[PDB]
Amino acid sequence: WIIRRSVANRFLVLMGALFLSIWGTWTIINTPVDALPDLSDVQVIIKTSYPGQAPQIVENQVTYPLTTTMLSVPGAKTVRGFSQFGDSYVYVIFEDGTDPYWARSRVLEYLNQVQGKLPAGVSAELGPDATGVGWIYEYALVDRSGKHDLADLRSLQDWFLKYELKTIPDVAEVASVGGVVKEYQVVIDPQRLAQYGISLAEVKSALDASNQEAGGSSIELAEAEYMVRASGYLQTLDDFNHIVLKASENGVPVYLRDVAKVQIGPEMRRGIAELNGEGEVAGGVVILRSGKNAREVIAAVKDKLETLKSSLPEGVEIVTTYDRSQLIDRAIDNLSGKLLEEFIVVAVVCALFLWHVRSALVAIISLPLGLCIAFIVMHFQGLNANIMSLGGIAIAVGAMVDAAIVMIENAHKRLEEWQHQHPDATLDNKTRWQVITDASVEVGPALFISLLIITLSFIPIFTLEGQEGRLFGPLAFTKTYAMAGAALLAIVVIPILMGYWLNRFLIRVYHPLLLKVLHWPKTTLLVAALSVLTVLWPLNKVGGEFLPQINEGDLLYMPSTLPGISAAEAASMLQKTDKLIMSVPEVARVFGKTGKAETATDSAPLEMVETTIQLKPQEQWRPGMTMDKIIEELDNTVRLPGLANLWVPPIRNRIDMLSTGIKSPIGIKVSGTVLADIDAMAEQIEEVARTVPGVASALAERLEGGRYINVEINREKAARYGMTVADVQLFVTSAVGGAMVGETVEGIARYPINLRYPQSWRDSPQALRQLPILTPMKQQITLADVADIKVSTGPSMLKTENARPTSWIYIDARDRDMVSVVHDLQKAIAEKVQLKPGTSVAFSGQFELLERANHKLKLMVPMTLMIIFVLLYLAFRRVGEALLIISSVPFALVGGIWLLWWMGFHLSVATGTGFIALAGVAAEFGVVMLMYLRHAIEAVPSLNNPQTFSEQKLDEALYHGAVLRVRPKAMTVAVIIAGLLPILWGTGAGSEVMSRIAAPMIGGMITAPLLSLFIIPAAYKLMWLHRH
Amino acid sequence: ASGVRIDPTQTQNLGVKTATVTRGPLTFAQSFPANVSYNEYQYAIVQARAAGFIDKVYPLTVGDKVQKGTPLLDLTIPDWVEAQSEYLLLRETGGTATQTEGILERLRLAGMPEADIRRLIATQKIQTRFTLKAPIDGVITAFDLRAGMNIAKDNVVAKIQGMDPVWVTAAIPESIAWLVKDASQFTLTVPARPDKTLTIRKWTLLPGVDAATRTLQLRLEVDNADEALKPGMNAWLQLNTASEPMLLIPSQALIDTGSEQRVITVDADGRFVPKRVAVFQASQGVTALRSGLAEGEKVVSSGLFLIDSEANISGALERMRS
Amino acid sequence: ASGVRIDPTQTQNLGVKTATVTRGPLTFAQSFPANVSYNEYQYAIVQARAAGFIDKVYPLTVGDKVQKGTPLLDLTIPDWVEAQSEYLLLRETGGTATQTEGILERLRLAGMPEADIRRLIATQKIQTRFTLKAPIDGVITAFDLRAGMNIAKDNVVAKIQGMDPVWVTAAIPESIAWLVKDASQFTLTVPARPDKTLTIRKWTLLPGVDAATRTLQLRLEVDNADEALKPGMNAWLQLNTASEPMLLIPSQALIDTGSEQRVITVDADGRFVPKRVAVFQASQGVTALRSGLAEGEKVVSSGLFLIDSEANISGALERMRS
Ligand SMILES: [Cu+2]
Ligand SMILES: [Cu+2]
Repeated sequence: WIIRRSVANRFLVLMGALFLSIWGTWTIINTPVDALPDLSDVQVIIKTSYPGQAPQIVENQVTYPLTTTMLSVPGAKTVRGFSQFGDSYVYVIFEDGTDPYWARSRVLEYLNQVQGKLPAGVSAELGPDATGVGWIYEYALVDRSGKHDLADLRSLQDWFLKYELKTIPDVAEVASVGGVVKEYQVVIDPQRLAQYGISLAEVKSALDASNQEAGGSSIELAEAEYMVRASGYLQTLDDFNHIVLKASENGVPVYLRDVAKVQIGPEMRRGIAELNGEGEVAGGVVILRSGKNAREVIAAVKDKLETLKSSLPEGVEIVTTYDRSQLIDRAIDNLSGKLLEEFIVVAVVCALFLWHVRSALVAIISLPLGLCIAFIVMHFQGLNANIMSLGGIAIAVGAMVDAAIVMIENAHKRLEEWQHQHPDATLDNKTRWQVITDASVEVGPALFISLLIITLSFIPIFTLEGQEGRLFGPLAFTKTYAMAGAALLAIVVIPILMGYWLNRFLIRVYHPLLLKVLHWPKTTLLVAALSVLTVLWPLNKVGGEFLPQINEGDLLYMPSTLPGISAAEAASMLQKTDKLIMSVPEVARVFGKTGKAETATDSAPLEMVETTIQLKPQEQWRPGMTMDKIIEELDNTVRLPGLANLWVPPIRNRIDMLSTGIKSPIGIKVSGTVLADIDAMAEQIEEVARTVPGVASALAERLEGGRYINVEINREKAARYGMTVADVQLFVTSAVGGAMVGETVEGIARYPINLRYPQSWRDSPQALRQLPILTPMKQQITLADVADIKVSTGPSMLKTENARPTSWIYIDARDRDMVSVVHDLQKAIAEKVQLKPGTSVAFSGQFELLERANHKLKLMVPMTLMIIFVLLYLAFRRVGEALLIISSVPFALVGGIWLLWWMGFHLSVATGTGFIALAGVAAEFGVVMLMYLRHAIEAVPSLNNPQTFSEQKLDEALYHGAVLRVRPKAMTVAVIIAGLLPILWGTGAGSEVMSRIAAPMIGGMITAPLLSLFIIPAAYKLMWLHRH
Repeated sequence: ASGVRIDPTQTQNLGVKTATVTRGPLTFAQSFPANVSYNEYQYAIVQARAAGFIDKVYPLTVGDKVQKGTPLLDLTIPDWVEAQSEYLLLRETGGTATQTEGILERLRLAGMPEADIRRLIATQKIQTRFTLKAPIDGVITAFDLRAGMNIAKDNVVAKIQGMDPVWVTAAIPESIAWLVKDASQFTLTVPARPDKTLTIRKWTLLPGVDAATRTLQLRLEVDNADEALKPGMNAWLQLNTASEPMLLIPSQALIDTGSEQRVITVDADGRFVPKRVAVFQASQGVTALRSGLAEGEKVVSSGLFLIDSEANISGALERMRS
Repeated sequence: ASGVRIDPTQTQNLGVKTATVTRGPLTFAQSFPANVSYNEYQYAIVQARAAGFIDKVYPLTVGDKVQKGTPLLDLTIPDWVEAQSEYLLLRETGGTATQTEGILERLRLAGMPEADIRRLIATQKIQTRFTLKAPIDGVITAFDLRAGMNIAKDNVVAKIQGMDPVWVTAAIPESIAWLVKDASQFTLTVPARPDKTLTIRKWTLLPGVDAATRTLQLRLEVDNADEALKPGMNAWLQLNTASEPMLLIPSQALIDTGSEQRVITVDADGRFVPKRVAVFQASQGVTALRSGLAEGEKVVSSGLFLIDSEANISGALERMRS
């Protein structure tokens, strides 16, 4: 069809080809390299720091009405709710097709409204333009020189590093983690307050105004501007010691020095950060924005650090703690190796059947330029892609051959038939030009359209939503590039190259076999149906999983414990477990951090601690230790009472936490309208989630286990001393507590200045009972005189998904399959856990992503047929044959399963795409079948036969169709299979998922050819016996 | 089987320090502010026992310190002239020895200082120049009589009050009084001079709870034989007060959840078992219990939380309650 | 089942400032708030020696400075009319030396000044119109009497406070007492006159500490010839001195909760270990200690190891042992 012209134009294709070469060799050099598909959904965050009162009211007014005001504005997948004591985090997460920034702008309008509602000095701070996946490069500042300390390092990181980094384009925000905030503390001795007769509020009201600079207008002298200033900012210690409180006519003043000592101490720490199970240090963490390039920014950071590896003060040392580069480059240096092993293997397969070296080159050339014609459009794509693109061309390059070889094989034979008559003396130009072009026009539209079929029958995958969408989508458009690109290139290449320049025992075993399949052919077709029931058995008991647990150069550690643990303790158990991890001789570093870091991204309760664990090079571990094997020497080593242990890959961890929460591989939700009810019906789900041998550890989080020390203030008792509630509360906020009052603006930097009694008067409830207070009328009573204070238990961290209470349960299980562990749970969860009136048991996490994935695959197989079924009426015209191909396909898939079972895999989504692939190639190999069967017959021998019935002529044309296939078949089933084998094995950086997809292909692509060698051929006859 | 066990090599990695049960008194501790008021038992106020006027006023004024028998004023009292003029008249002219005492006593009753009157018997001549000594050893106040003046019967020459066994009253909030039992014991501190160790002579709880400031009054007489504790100076008193003997475990080991209050008993073998207890009071660092644990039992005080977490999850915390 | 053990006690090996304790002095540098007033040892209150009526009042008034012998007011004292007559008569008709010496001395006792007596003996004319003179030169601070008015024995005719050796009192804060006890030299300086900056070497420290501000007082007998430094000027008394050389460490290295205070020390190797210690007094960022450490030992320079938000000082410290 439109192939005759491809041959006509020669110099253009040649020139174009070099153009593709220079461009291709400059696109593999002009492209962004990423590590993995960013499943990051467009997430909008809103950090609010309602003073430091209590969770409840934080959920009732600064949160709830905020979550719902945003649900209005569309786009949101789910509205999340974090109500942490002191900090209110609210999420609206957009999904699928939503402009990331449109989301922000459309959200922003509501923001200014809430800002006015917040107390003075607090803002809702819009979230980092990035996400948790911004988790890129982390580092800790250590100084084993003593020249400096944490307080010095924190101020060293927040006023230097955090700034020398934020300017690096595409970096979003740099967060500081773990450290001590220089805080000017003032310890008021309640006694001296009573002695000098000064009210607490008098101190603050005095302090408040004792720090500030005041300017003055430009006074004119010597005809030049003179700008008057006014000393004010606090700088020296005495400046604190000399706060004016009162003074008599005498001139004798009363400063602050004589009311309290002003010591510089640590500020209430958000979250702790530790290093190598020995000591704690200052930490920094860069956060790549949106879906920008992970590598580019990282590398851009290194040399910038080397610029500072001299500007840093003696003693300090930036020890990296986590770097994606050590993975991305480990995943690319593996994929490059596979693409190479492919090429050479395809180059040794073509040389096995095909004899000439010149003729083997056509299979070669079709690959490099095939890449050049791939990278070209890869750089044009709009969504970016990632590593997946590399694995895609690994499957695309295989297809290249099938389109290269069949056509080239059609050339070796069209020349032989022209030699049986012509002498072998004169190879004139005219004779060496018709034979070549003739082979291209035959296979032309015959196979060209075929690829358009295989690509389209693989299209639906593109329709996958959100995460998995832009995940397998890449590997989907890549196949098209090379493959579909060859339908225009490889077709015009082979002829050009062919025109510019143990093989006996191979065709033996096969032919004698056909004698039996053509004998009583109906039953041979029936035995094929026998195979299906033998494949159903292997199916079950292999469960499955959303995706292979891709192991990386490190791993994140997640220990969850009961409600509210003291920061002191929750920073000791941390620094403890770290010492434990270092026990194993394969771990390099251990950057343990509990609680949030200085970023609107990480919202971690002190309860748990996400520790980054870099392990030594695989070329250094113990003789017999693997990822899954080491994890055991961890989960059974790092063990503390009441600490339920869980281990997960860091990257996969972050994303799940952002997208749906959880991020303990297994997740169980429970909606609640009654606080006590929800946790109750959720608690028992934990004691039965352990009764399964497949589960390793589990931890159910309580919604209200926080312990309170209430101060129920008494209005009547208060007036007795002439105090309004406000007056007495002052002694709760910055007398027993210690909220800020101001900041010492030190040039570039600023530090807090808190105010309270010494710790003694706030040891225990009793201390708060004897808490000495100085009335406005100079009376000196105790806090007990204006209020009774009792300890109670209530909400610790209010969680509201959909603005409606809902809790999740974390579950660890990496010694089984992610289907039998989630199934058995669903089985038991409703066997001895009777439901309260209000609850919504929703299995979330990695299984909620499983549901969606399997719905797309089940909605992909029927509509696979329509594209497949219609394209059979286009190229073949026959109606019966279409029912032969659509029924041909089930057998190809039949085999694909058996390989997964043997090798040892599970039913994943990566495998399913491969399974769709098997049909597409098996649907093409079944087409090159119907072709030779519809060509040979009508070519010369048959035509005299169909007028009636016969058995000999039919016997011959079938013996010919067997021969015309062996060579193309062998080549095809050779290159592809020989190319699938490298990835098959499964070992390698990140290869764990790239093999899961390919493995299914092999098995199904070995049973397909053999079943298309006998079945498809000996099945056409029956339909012929219908057109009579 | 109540309680629950833990792999020792885990409680060995946690630290898990243990403290044993004791029975005895809980030692209440608290501090209070205090002024160094002058010792009011050494209150002296000089007044002329008769009228007259001033000749000389020595170099003194409110603020200075004066010792026993310091020269204050030099006044001339004219009321006692006739007394003497009539006395010597009889002394030089024989005069009955019975009559002599009569007029000489008529002076005492008039007011003349029994010493200035002795100056008379020693030299038989009228007395007109009187020097006012400082009755005791202390500090001056309200010295409101100066030179060129006429002194009267009520004109307070000098109000000299002492500062030895110096007083120090300490304030105590009304709703705390009970922290002061006779069986108590105090030790004061003074920031002015932290180099000197103060010794208390006698303390007494004044029966008058000051009205102005709703506080109790606690006076303290303390040795100041070197004049180191200036009257008016600040002083921090810290008291210790025994308590009716209860059972005591470190407060670092009692877990209160409002509803109930529990600790974690340890067994012979080591089966960590929660045990409900009734608290009585706490302070200084330890807490008492009106009942609950048997004296001798072992209690966990370190890393207790994670232990209770395991114990709660182990449901051992549920079986106990039943 | 895992026998692998680990050390619970928290460790630090990257971020530790080790400071060494030193036997040294406390460096103080403080200027004090002071001000001037009349030399109270030059205090004169002139009032009438007896009742009467005022004829004329001299051009004086409060604020004006008089010089001694200055005419204050002319008054009529009728009290001694009859008394002087007895004398005048005794002279007109004999009168013995004893008779006169009598009447004339009973007259001194009556009140009449020996001066007004002499001006009587001479003139022989009875004395009715007397004149008051300022006893000492100084500033008049009172004047209860003006013309056309009568006078009594308590009415203050004039208060006149000198200032030749002008006084000046400073206010040192209670806390410093232990140092100022024995002081060498204070460098006084008043704003009014910057040229008259006297190096003060002698002074006295009053026993009272103005409770209103908790500062002890001390005066300075400074000269004032040019009477240029007037009473009522905010003056400044600077100071700078060492102390009794006592072992000291950086204040920042002192974990001071209410009551018990402590510091943490590094042993011969590197392990931590706290020690209860008594504090003397801080100065310019460094604290002096009474006992608890021997000079030479190594204390950790920062109490920045205990997380804020009321992380138990008592608790967190006990974790650093056993
Ligand atoms: Cu992060
Ligand atoms: Cu987490």
